Amino acid sequence: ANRGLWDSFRQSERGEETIEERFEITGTMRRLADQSLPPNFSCLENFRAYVDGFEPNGYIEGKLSQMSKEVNAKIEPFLKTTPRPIRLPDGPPCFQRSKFLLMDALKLSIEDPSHEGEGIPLYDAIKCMRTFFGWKEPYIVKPHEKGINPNYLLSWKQVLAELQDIENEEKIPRTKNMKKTSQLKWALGENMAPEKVDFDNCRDVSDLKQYDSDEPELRSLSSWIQNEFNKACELTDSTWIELDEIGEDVAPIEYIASMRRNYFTAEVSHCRATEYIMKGVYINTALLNASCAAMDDFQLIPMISKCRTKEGRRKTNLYGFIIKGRSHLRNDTDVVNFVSMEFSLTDPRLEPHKWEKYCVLEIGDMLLRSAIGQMSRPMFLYVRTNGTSKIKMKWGMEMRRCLLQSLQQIESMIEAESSVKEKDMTKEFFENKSETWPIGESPKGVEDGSIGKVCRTLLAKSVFNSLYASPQLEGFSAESRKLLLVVQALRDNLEPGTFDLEGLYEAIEECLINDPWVLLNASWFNSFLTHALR
Amino acid sequence: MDVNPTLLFLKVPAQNAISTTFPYTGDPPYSHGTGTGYTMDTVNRTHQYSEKGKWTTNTETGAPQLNPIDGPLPEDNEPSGYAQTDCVLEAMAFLEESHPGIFENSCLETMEVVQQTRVDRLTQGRQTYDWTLNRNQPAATALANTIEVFRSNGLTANESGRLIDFLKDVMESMDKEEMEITTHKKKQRVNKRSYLIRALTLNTATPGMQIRGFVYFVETLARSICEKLEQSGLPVGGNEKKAKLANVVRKMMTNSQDTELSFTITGDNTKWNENQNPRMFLAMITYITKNQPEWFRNVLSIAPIMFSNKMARLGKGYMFESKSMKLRTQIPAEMLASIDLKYFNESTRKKIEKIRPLLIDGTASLSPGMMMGMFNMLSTVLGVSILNLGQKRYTKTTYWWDGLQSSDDFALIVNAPNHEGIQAGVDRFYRTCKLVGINMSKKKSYINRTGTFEFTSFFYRYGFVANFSMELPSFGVSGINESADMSIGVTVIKNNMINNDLGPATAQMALQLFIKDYRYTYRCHRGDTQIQTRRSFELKKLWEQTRSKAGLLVSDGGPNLYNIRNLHIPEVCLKWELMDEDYQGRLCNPLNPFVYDAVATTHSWIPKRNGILEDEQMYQKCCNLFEKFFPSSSYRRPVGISSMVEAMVSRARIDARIDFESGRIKKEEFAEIMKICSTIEELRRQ
Amino acid sequence: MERIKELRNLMSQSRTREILTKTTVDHMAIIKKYTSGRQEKNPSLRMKWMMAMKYPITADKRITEMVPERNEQGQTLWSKMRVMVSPLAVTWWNRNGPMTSTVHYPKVYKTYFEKVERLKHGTFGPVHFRNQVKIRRRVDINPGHADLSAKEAQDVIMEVVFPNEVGARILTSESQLTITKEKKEELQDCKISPLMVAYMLERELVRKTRFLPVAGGTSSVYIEVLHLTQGTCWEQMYTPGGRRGFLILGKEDRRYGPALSINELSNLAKGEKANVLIGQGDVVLVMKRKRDSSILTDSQTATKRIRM
Amino acid sequence: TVSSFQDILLRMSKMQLGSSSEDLNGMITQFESLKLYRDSLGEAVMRMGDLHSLQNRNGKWREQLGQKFEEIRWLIEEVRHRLKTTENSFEQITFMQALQLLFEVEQEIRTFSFQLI
Amino acid sequence: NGKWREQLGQKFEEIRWLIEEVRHRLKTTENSFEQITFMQALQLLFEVEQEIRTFSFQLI
Repeated sequence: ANRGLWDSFRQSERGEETIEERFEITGTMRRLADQSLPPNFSCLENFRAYVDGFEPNGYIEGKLSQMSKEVNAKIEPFLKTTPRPIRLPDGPPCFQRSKFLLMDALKLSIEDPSHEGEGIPLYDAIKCMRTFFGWKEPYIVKPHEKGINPNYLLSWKQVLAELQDIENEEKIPRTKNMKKTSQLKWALGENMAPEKVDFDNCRDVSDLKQYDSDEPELRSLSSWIQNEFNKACELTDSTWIELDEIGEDVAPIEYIASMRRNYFTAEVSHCRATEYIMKGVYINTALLNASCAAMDDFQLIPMISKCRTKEGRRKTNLYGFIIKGRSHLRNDTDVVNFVSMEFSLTDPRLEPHKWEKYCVLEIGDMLLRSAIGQMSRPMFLYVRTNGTSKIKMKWGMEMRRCLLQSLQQIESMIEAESSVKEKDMTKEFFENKSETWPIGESPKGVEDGSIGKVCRTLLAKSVFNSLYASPQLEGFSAESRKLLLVVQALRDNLEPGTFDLEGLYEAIEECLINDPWVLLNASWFNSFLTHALR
Repeated sequence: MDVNPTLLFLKVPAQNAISTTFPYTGDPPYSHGTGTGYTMDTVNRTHQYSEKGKWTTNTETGAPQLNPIDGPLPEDNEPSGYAQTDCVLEAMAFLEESHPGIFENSCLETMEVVQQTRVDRLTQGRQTYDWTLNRNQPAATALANTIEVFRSNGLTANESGRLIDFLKDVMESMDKEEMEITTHKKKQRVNKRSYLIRALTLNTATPGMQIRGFVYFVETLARSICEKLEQSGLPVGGNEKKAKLANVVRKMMTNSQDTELSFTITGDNTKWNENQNPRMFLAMITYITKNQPEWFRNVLSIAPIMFSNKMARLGKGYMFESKSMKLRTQIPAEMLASIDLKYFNESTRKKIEKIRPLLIDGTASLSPGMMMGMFNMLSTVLGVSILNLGQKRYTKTTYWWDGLQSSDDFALIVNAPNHEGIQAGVDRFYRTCKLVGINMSKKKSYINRTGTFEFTSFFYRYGFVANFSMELPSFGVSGINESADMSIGVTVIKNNMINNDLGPATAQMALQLFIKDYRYTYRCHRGDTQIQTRRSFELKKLWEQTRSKAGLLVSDGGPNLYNIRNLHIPEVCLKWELMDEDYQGRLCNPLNPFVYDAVATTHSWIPKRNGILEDEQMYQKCCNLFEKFFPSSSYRRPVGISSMVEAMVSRARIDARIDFESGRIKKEEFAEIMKICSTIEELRRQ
Repeated sequence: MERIKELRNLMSQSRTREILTKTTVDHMAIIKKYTSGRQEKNPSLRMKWMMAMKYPITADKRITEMVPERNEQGQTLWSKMRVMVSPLAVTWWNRNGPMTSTVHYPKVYKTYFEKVERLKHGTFGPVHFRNQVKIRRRVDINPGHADLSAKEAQDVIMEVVFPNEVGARILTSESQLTITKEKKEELQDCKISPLMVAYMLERELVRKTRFLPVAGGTSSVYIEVLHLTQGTCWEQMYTPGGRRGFLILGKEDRRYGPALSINELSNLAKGEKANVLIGQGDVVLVMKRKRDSSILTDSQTATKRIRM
Repeated sequence: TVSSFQDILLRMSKMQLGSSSEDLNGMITQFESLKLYRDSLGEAVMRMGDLHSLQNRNGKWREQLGQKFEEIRWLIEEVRHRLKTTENSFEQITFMQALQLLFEVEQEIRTFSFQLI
Repeated sequence: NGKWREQLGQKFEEIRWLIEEVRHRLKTTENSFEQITFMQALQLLFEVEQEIRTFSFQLI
């Protein structure tokens, strides 16, 4: 019994004999079984006998012989003149849809905090606000063309007044709850909630539609997404990331790994994509905590990041504010609404089509100390209504896997080449300064760069993939991977071929509806195709 | 300069930087499954692919069924589910001929698995559809509810603790004229046909509870067969797959008397699930089990019979709205068979119009096809036979082929003296596959000379077989305590290095990120740091009073000594020989009030935790009460012949008498314990 | 006292009585699995939220007599509503607290302590970059103990850790394994935990094997450093460096007194008979022996009775 | 020896230019590493460590500790008695300051001696 | 002075392995240029090994 044999042994004595097992159909299952056979049979026993008395004579050959010749798989060759550019859709230009704006943001620094100062974000935001003079009377310079703009003006004024009115309190609060006002109620959509009843009473009503089953609009490609990507690959004057330590190294392979990761970290430490990563992590964590803590209040949440300066001083930065609605989240799909306010120095009237979901105000003037003398430039504010998720919060809280992925890609490229030339090629990648890689385009032709540039480019690509997730990206990636493999096979002198080339294309275009990142990727693929076979 | 990373491929080959194409590092935050919209499309399409079959009406359920077997041969290149019994049987016979003794050893190895399995096996897996509540529940709850309902109606045969008895009782249940369901006190009645329908429905697909036990044995037998074939790459994973890809290319490139050509193909199959048919599975099972005892045949043949006549649940329904009164409502699918079609749009209208004949009690009938997943290792076996048919002795011509084939992805290599032979071989393979019920996707396949191909995200260049089929680790905190998280993290990193292809440089940065997260979560920073938390004063005092600062754990102020070479060693054993005597005595003191290769320590604490059955935790109480009498039950399974109450009472009496004799406790409570035991014995007499 | 009064009211309810009366000891592990299947509600976030609260962990009542309520800073270390305590209490204990000798630790965790000795006293060689093919063999990750099979390792563990719950076999044989005597002599007054000791002994004494794609050494020493030696396109060279005779007459009798315990068979006599609880519940009548009853050639001598 | 290094390196480079072998490249890398290690070892050879300062005056320096302790509490008791006896204010403040100074300096000396041994 | 004592360990193994590899390559070649190169190699290896051993003995 210690092994698992006592039960079968005990259930095997039928009086004075021994029976191994018993199992019968005997009933409804018999009738169900008799109806699960090929059409020329009636009983299971006859089918079993026919299967038992089977010998293969000539069946497959005869069936193949009596089959039509229209069923075939003919190969058509893939030549240098075969491929054609992918077709992109046409229509009105596309617009911005990120959670926080990237290229057009400025900061209000508290500069150095005391090294022992660890405090509440509200007072850090207030101290950052105090160091600025130059507010004016706000007014609208670009309307939302959908909604009421005076509500936006009143919301900004109320935020400023409620931030100033802290001093009328006996005790200092830890968090700020906004008053439930008409304009804030309109902005957060607290009075457009449909009411739910049973179908029986509303059977005879009229003007009832199924749902928002409408064909998506088609939009073309603009020139601002390329500008954003260009700016995202540059270097800054801060650090934005400091990693911990590990033990000392002994084995040679540890030395090689340490040198690889040290070069990579030194090259990608000061990039702007790291700032985007930190911004996303902080904002999402704060907003999730506020949603879980306060459930029936209009809470004010600041936008804050931290970094280390060139000289070695800690700094704190402020980007704007977020006002949260009501958060009663039972599952991971429920949506919480909010409104966002951000500072900027970019004039909205140069590219009005980029900002289609925004209302822009003018709030003050800024003094610039650059070069000789002092000059003043206007300051603006961007306001918008949005509501994200509970899952996408967790998605935003994990953005260091982009760093992990970039390091893995670089290491894989090194390791692939280390196997053909059977030596160690990590020194020939980084230390050598005469190596150049094609990573750009210009009216003159194809340009070149250094290893740090390709590292930062890969990191930026990973970050932008994280920030613009959609199924179109998946479909395009798969189909483009297939086409790229076929083109490489052609370039390697291996005489490739295809069975149906029109269908692959048709899939590529049908996965190209509306998103700007996907359209930029398609344009990049077309530009690659025009050079790889010419 | 305008920067785009795609032009990096003009200098680096595609296979060297193919990892730049995959965009994600995890599961994206959106869903594409959809509800009732896609199920109707699936049903309509799988019925479209086999229109020319034979229509019949069920005599035990009352549902239409379609039989496409032995239908007309196809005339175009569109997918067609018209298979022939003769071809399948001949392919199986030739597979048996090529590898003599492959079908008997599997049956003998599977019989002992069948005859010894226990009932606990059904509690492992994902969520399972529950017929007693018309929802989804974890496996344990579903099994418990099914047992409760079964015992309520006189079907008590699973008390033997054997899976086969549970299956016998399920078959007996399926042959009754009345069923009763009591909910905690409603008491609903279900007739024969309604219960039969509810015992054949599939979710939108996890199975039911009356069908998993039969699927398990079939999967076991299929795995046993697949383990003995070299053309199957499914059960293996890792370096074994790399060896499998290397061996076929080595075999086909012997280049003896080199006057012959070689070509390879990367291919996919279109509409895999909705072109299979359970009848061919039944035929395969029947052929496999020749010259075997009859009960084994019945047990292995039960499941395809149930699949051959199954019901598909639609979903939750539709949501409507009004643009004037600010109103919204939900339409269940149970009343979808009779509502007027003026409300819906064009697509939904035609969908509903086409789906109406196949609708019974909110579920549609779907005989011809496999829903989703399931029977993977049997479809692989069916696929491997066509590859086996490519030997010289069976083609009887100049060309011949071989390859390896997974559940849905395949690679094939063809050899011929000229181009015409290669074309003829490809055509014959295509036609033979279409003869059995497998369709090849033309728009997702290409052909080139041998030297480069792909198989399930395993990219093969001239000698390098880099793979990208798995994702990166989590490098986060598990959430048990401050002694179990370190071991889990380092073990995960080590296992990913060993099994997958995680590089050495990436492991170090993963360790760095894990340490950062650990320190932030548990508020344990180094003693010589300016970060202020609630735990800083104690850490600084301990740091100041300590002589050897390299022997303190990371949990309390110490630095980390981990690197690649010592990821397999526990932390305490690693730092043992560098810490002070008093620190050792305090830390490893087995009388603490507080208490994957970890030592006990004072850091292993526990945090604060926050119908059918009247109480759902009734077995657990009886279980936990047992170890208080027999502490060894937590280490190994007990063995005995008596009941639980006998052992408990006997041990209690013995312990009470020994305690009284030793004088540890006075005489007052001895009589009380004796009378309580006598009362328990009296209540047991009923 | 508490356990018997908890058992008393379980049989009061009719539904639990059927379970307690219709279930054999052999089927306890079968019903143990019917617990639940849904708990993973993002454990990392839960732990992060729980560490923010004060008093997040639990301890026994006697902590209030060993740890002061406040420290020199003036911070609360525990609160009264098992009681609730804070991590500061654990740090305080590690800083100030009673000390005990740790001489038994290197004998309970020696399988871990040999690994560090192997790693420290080892030497390294060069690294080669090339391509190689890996094949599969049978590898042993736990070497086990020589002259001991998997059948008697469990017996040894049960005798050492749980002397009162051995039954039938081990209790009727006439022998005594040597290793049992030393294990029982050394671990005379260790108070770590029965379960931890049992797991560690099982890990030390029991051999278990698996399948691995090894391209180098085969011995158990080379398997534990498999993540340091091999790679996708490189290889690193490294050398490690370095109980009397009894019989069952039947079930319990009411004419020979109450049942006894296994550890109280020491007194006994020269052939009396008494009933005892052996294993996990069985009570049987036993008696001392008068002959040898060995397994010598006498079994084969029966062949004279056949083939005349 | 160095001349042998560069000559043999050039010879292997020429040999490898005409044919590629795994071992050839391996020995090339190993020879480069060995030459660098020899150069660094020779750079350490013509400098050594500073053993001259490692054998400085240390003998009696270990024994004047007891001599100083001999006169520590003697002078502290002398100052105590003189402070008790005296009657000016100048002398009183001077002796109080001296007592403080000796307390601090003797504690410093004891701590330094305890740390070093 | 602790790090050098552990590089010394790895240098001896490198020298030994390269000695056997070059000896085998010498045994398996049939071109006078290669044997001249390998003669020069073996001489250099013997000299450098002796010097490293002497320096290692001096360090302790």
